[PDB]
Amino acid sequence: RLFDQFFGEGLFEYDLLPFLSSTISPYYRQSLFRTVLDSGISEVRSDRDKFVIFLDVKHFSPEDLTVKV
Amino acid sequence: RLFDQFFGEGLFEYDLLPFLSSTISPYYRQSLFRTVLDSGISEVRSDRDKFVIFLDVKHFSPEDLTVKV
Amino acid sequence: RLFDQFFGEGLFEYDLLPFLSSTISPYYRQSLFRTVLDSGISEVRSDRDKFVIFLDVKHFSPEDLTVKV
Amino acid sequence: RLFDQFFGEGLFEYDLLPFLSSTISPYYRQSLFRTVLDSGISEVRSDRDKFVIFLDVKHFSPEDLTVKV
Amino acid sequence: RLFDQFFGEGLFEYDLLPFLSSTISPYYRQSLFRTVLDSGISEVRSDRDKFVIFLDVKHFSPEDLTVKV
Amino acid sequence: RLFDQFFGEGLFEYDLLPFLSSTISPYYRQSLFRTVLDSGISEVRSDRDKFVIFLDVKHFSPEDLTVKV
Repeated sequence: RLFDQFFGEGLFEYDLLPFLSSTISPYYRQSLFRTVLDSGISEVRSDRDKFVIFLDVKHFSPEDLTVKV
Repeated sequence: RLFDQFFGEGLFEYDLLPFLSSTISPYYRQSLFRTVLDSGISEVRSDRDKFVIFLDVKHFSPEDLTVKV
Repeated sequence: RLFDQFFGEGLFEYDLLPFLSSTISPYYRQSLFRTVLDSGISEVRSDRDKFVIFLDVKHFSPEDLTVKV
Repeated sequence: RLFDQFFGEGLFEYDLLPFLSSTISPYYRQSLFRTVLDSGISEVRSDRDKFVIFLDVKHFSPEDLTVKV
Repeated sequence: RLFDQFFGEGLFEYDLLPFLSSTISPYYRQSLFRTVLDSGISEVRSDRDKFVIFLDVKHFSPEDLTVKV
Repeated sequence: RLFDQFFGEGLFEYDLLPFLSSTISPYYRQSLFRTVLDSGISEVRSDRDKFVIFLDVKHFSPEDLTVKV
């Protein structure tokens, strides 16, 4: 096995003999910009470029949670 | 196995003998811009380009959750 | 196996002997811009281009959930 | 197996002996802009282009869910 | 197997011996702009073009769901 | 197998011995603009074009669902 890229992700849940149970496993997935390149020969020639990435994130999420048993 | 790219994602749930159970596993998936390139020979010649990516995200989500047993 | 790209995604659910059970596994999938390129020979010649990507996302979703058992 | 692109997606549900069960697995799928290119020889020559992508998303979805057992 | 593109999607449901069961698996599919190109030789020559994509999405969907068992 | 594009989609449901069951699997399919091109030789020559795609989507769909068992 020569050059290669392997990404392993996800959820692996196993239940063998549930007599009385309640498994609650929501799976939220959000994948933003993803760039995957593969080439035998790659030759890139550039000039006075400009690459700009702007991240304005006003994340607003106050928390007042509570867990009881 | 030479050059190659493998992405592994998802959900893997197994139930073998549920007598009384309630599996709740919602699977939400959201994949934004995804660029996958493959080439034998890649030759790119550029000039004074401009690449701009603008992310204004006013995420508003207050939380008042509560879990009881 | 030479150059190649493999993407593995999805949901894999197995139930073997459900006597009394309730599997609730909604699968929501949303795939935005996806660009997949394949070429033997790729030669790109550019000039003073302009690439702009604008993401205004006023995500509004307050949460007041509660889970009971 | 030389150059090739494989995308694997979907839902895989198996039920072998349901005596009393209720599988609820809705499958919502939404695929936006998808561009797939294949070429033996690709030669692209450009000039001062302008590529613009504008994403105004006022996602409004407050949540007041509750799960009981 | 040389250059080739394979997309695998859909739903795969199997029921072998349902004695008393209720499988509810709606399959909603919505595929927007999809561009698939194939060429032996591709030569594109451009000038000061303008490509514009405008996404105004006022998604309005408050949620007040509830799941009981 | 040289260059070729394969798209696999749909629903695959199997029932082998239903004694008392109710499979509810609606299949809603909506395919918007789809462009598929094939050519031996493709030569495109352009000028200061303008390509515009406008997506005004006031999706209005509040949800008050509830699932019981």
